[PDB]
Amino acid sequence: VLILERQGHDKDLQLHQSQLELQEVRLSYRQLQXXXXXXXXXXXXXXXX
Amino acid sequence: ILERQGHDKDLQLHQSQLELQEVRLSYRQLQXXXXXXXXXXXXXXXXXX
Repeated sequence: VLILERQGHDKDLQLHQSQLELQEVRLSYRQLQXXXXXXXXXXXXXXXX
Repeated sequence: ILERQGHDKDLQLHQSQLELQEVRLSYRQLQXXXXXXXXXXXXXXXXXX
């Protein structure tokens, strides 16, 4: 169980790294969606024109 | 109880890995969509003109 607990803490570090990668990738896509929203604003202006 | 803690955290790890693969493929779709959005933004500026 000592070996299992040490592997469990290592896998908890894996949970930390995986959730950090997921949240950072989600923030990058939110910024890309913001860029897409800017593009949509441009498209809206184009539609008005 | 600690072995059950390790197993439940492993359950969270496998659920997160399934989400990593499926949502990663959708993220590659979003990458392509972001590229398309950038090109479409350029085309939207040209179309607004």
